Amino acid sequence: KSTTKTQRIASHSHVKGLGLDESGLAKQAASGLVGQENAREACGVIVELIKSKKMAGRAVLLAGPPGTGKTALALAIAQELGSKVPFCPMVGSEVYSTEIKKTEVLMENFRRAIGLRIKETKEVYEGEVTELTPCHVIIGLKTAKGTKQLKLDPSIFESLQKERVEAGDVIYIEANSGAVKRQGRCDTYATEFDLEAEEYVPLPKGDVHKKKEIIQDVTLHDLDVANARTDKLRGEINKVVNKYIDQGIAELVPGVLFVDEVHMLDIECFTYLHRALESSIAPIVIFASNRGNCVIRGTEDITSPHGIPLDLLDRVMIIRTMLYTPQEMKQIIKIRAQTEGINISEEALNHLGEIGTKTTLRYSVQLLTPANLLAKINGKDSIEKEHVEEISELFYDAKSSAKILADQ
Amino acid sequence: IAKPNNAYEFGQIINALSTRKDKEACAHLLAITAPKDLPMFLSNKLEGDTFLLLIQSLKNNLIEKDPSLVYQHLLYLSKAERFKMMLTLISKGQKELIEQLFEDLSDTPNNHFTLEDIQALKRQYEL
Amino acid sequence: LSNKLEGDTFLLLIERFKMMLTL
Amino acid sequence: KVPEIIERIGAHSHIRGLGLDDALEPRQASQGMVGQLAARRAAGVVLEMIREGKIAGRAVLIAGQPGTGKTAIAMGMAQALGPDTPFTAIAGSEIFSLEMSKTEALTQAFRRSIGVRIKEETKEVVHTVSLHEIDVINSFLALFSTGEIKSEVREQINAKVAEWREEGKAEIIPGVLFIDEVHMLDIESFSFLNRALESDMAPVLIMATNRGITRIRGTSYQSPHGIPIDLLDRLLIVSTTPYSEKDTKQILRIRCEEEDVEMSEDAYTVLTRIGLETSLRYAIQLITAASLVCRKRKGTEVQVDDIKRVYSLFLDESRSTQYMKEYQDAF
Amino acid sequence: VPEIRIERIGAHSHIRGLGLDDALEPRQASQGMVGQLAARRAAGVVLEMIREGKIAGRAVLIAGQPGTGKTAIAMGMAQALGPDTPFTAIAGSEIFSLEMSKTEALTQAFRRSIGVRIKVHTVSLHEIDVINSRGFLALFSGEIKSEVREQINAKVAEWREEGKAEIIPGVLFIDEVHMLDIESFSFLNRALESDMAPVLIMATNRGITRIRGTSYQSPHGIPIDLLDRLLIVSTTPYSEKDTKQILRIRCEEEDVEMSEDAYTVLTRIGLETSLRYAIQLITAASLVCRKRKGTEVQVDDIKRVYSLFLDESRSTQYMKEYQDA
Ligand SMILES: Nc1ncnc2c1ncn2[C@@H]1O[C@H](COP(=O)(O)OP(=O)(O)O)[C@@H](O)[C@H]1O
Ligand SMILES: Nc1ncnc2c1ncn2[C@@H]1O[C@H](COP(=O)(O)OP(=O)(O)O)[C@@H](O)[C@H]1O
Ligand SMILES: Nc1ncnc2c1ncn2[C@@H]1O[C@H](COP(=O)(O)OP(=O)(O)O)[C@@H](O)[C@H]1O
Repeated sequence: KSTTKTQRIASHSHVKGLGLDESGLAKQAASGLVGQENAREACGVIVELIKSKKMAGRAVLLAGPPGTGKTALALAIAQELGSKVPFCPMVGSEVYSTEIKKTEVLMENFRRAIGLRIKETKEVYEGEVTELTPCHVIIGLKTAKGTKQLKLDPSIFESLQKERVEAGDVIYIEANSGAVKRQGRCDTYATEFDLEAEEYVPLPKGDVHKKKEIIQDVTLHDLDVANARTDKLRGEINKVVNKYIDQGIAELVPGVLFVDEVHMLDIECFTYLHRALESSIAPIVIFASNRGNCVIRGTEDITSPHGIPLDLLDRVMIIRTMLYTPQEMKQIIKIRAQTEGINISEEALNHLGEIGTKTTLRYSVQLLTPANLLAKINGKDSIEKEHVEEISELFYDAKSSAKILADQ
Repeated sequence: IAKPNNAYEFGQIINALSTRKDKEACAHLLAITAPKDLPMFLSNKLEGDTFLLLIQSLKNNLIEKDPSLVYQHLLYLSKAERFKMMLTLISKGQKELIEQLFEDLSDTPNNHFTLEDIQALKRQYEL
Repeated sequence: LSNKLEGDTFLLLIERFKMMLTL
Repeated sequence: KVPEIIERIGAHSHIRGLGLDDALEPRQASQGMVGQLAARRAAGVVLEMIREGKIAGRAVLIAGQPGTGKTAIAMGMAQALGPDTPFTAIAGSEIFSLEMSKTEALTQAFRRSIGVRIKEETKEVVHTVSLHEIDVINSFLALFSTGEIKSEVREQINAKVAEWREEGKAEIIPGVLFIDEVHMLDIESFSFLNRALESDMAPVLIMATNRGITRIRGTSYQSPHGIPIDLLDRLLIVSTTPYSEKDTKQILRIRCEEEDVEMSEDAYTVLTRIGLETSLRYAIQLITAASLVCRKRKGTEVQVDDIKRVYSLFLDESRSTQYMKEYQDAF
Repeated sequence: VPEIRIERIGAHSHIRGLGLDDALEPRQASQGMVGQLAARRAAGVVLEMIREGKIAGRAVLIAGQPGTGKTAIAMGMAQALGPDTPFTAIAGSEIFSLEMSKTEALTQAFRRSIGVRIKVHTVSLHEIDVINSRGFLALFSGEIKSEVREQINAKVAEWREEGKAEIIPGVLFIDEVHMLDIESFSFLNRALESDMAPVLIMATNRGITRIRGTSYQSPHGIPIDLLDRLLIVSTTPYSEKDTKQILRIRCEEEDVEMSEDAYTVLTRIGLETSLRYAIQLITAASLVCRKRKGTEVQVDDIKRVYSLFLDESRSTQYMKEYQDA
């Protein structure tokens, strides 16, 4: 399961929300975002509209230059809408493939944003690990009933070791199949800062086999890829979801579908995009564009703002996002470096931010692992200015490289 | 100094300092900017906060030097696209700020500005 | 003349000039 | 075996008839619609044509800058033909579909623009249902995970409708089919429209456009409104003039009353200016954002500063495109 | 199932890696490579990335004028990654084939860059595929099945499970990447998102150029989504001594003995036109000298061969000047 492409969202791992006060205004820097005040407030307004179900078949358009934070804003909206609301980024140019028709590409992108929080009543191994003696593997679990010695498969033992489980942790394993997950510790060894009904859980009431509602989140594309192991599978998944909804054990949550470079979509695809968003349940469709008036692809003559036909752009309200100032650029670079684990000096931040305002911000963000490797080779722990200027001299950005090639 | 060459750089600098609300930045930023190209540079980027910012940045520091530059900046602003939009979002209370900027021009005709074109300009500004 | 200089033609007359003073 | 059974967005819920009345004499206040007196009068003349039966072989075209309520005029004419007159309001760009070819899309629109009354003795309850609904019955993520209505279902349904018409308990009502941005249709679809209009049970055709002399899509000839000549001399053309300040104020008041919003008078003036040089529908969009903003600060009314905040948050079309366009010129 | 270009033609057999070493410090002589220290250092940084595992999702691009050694850098990084790493060197025009559609051609190129080691024999995965597919001219006689590849992938998974095979991520080089259209770029973007994915090097000699298949111009004719995930390495044109050394090592490779004045006139010829034209002239000069019963190639042989075979600029300009009438 979990077919979340951790390369298009891994570049934004510091975002944990929008960073909004109770009044609705935006703090200077909170929960990952450090700039874009009015854009953040507009995204908060959009979130409020979504929560109140006033999204009457409307969509959002983020118009801003590259290296500004459109994808970051979409990720912030997705994180703010819920704990695990699905988020599927997508570039328009990717709809052009031959081995799958555009219908299939838009299909898969749409099913990647509509999530399902499945609450399954299971007997589990959620409890405190008193003793662990692989003889194998018998484990003592202490719950309300008492200490029970339970057998674990060697694969389950490997999962337990990978989860870093020690003696005195209320951890959750699966009893039907077997999967170790780190939930917390036990209140039998709780300190002052470790309270109850929190990261420390008291003596599990009932037994180790607590037949309880376990919350586990899937996406429609996850069941499509977990059942192929055509429209036959689509219908099978639809009927399974219908059955689950009819029981009332699962909740169908709408997510966010990000579409970067919207001018690369044909009007032929825009009609599908409009039709799909009219449905009662449908992900919020956020376009992103860095282009003004341009020709709608597929018409060859008709020009339009942002290459969106006026039938869909009608239901679109636009948020404008802009360049960062060098201070916020330094803050972004510092946050990214801290998230990725690179120590770096302040003068290196200054030069990297200067490069960022020179060309783009994502270019300067991508020159972090290269500089870190260069500094590691030289035998230093933290990056200094010389490493940064050397790695800027070695690797180029597209604009300057094209300028050099055209220059001769 | 940050000399603006395009309308894009101008929009970026003016609005991004609007949340700062900083005065002397605009003070020694619009002086180097040619007043004639003020409309084309400005285009339809006018928002309430930035418009008020230009008003209370022009009123405070630019009056120290010759107020002729004030006159060109204020007159050529009249050709901005969204201006009949603009002279209603400003609250009635702080229109008196524009009036206090105006009495620095109408009351004292020092060297260059005359009364009649200033009166016509005020008629253009609806106040 | 354009760029027609080779070894034989240049010697007969005695862009492609400096390159021609190597053969 | 055959069973039986625009407003969702609610952008025209205030529209209840054309409002002219008085024997084809436009009323300034009327019922919902405001202004555009010449357009109302022409719409009423076309309404008389549809009523008597002198519109067959002809259609209506409305030309005007966007934001002048031509769709509102179409909705009003649809209402004034009767409380159960079907009204479809498709766009020209909506016929290019991944699953349905132009044939299927236009046929679906035309059949969705034809209504039938179902009287049902229990009292003969009258239920008005469009043909396309009956077709889709004979076939909860269905909108996501084909839609091609098969031909045999269509012929069966047509034969059934003929039988029920002869039997004397169902009656066919021609509705109104509206095509916004008709210049985006191509010649191969204009031909289909020309051929489909030559039928006895043919809905009234309304096409709307906002662009002048344009190349016909599919050809290389310049024609007015991007419509071929073979259909252009069978058209009744009405033009809607741009609104003025008082009319926009009135429409804004009506829409705010419709959407449960309480706005101050100077806020109404500022929103009228908004709808004055950007677009009226942009202001219509802004009213709901202003209402959402006002509740954040625990207010009951919407003040002018709420409009000034919402206007900075969300951008209209012209500003948003000019921003990126001049950025690209500076790039 | 049964088991067991650039090397066959040559022109890159002398390059046994980048040869920078000394903890990422380019060596002037090194292992065959001559000059171009900056591009070699950037390439070495790329190797460091690949070895550490920080290249997943990214790709390398090499710009510069033609005849500067982009294929040389690609072959050097291929050699530096290991002794038997696969290296495919396709062009942008070889995905337009009569038999194979762009999908099949690009898939074949990708599977020609995922090697498997068996205990030591290293074979390309696509070579394994072609072995498991049914006359001395069969190259005359594509579309190598659709299910056989799935069967081979499953068998490779088994061979990884029980320990009889090892997976080696190779290098895939695409010369003149502006030839590909927006269709194939989407396939490249989608294919890079796999655990068993080869390092992808593209090369280009063009600046702002319209993307093929669309109407918008982009740098190097690459869509922005891919262009923002590229490590661009620029190669500067050679100078006299570098090309002289290149010609010397090439001649030593193809068993040609030449005098010094012939060497410098050949170097000047290559400086004016290309390294590849000067390299082409060497074999013709050697064969001309053999006919005249000469062991050492003189400079007059260079004269004769330069008069016989024409370079591209002269050949095009002559007949452009022809069409004046
Ligand atoms: N306000 C912000 N807070 C945190 N990170 C930001 C902000 N704005 C931009 N970024 C960073 O800039 C990088 C580029 O973001 P993205 O939106 O994906 O590019 P683009 O703006 O070209 O679409 C991301 O890694 C993101 O984390
Ligand atoms: N005379 C009118 N009476 C009532 N509403 C009107 C009138 N004219 C325009 N409108 C309003 O203007 C909005 C835009 O109308 P519509 O024709 O649907 O789109 P557009 O005019 O932009 O093509 C509608 O919501 C409609 O309610
Ligand atoms: N640094 C170098 N070291 C060794 N050989 C080189 C170097 N640079 C260029 N060459 C030689 O020059 C010839 C042509 O270069 P090539 O890589 O084909 O240019 P292009 O980048 O246009 O493909 C090759 O045969 C190659 O061996």
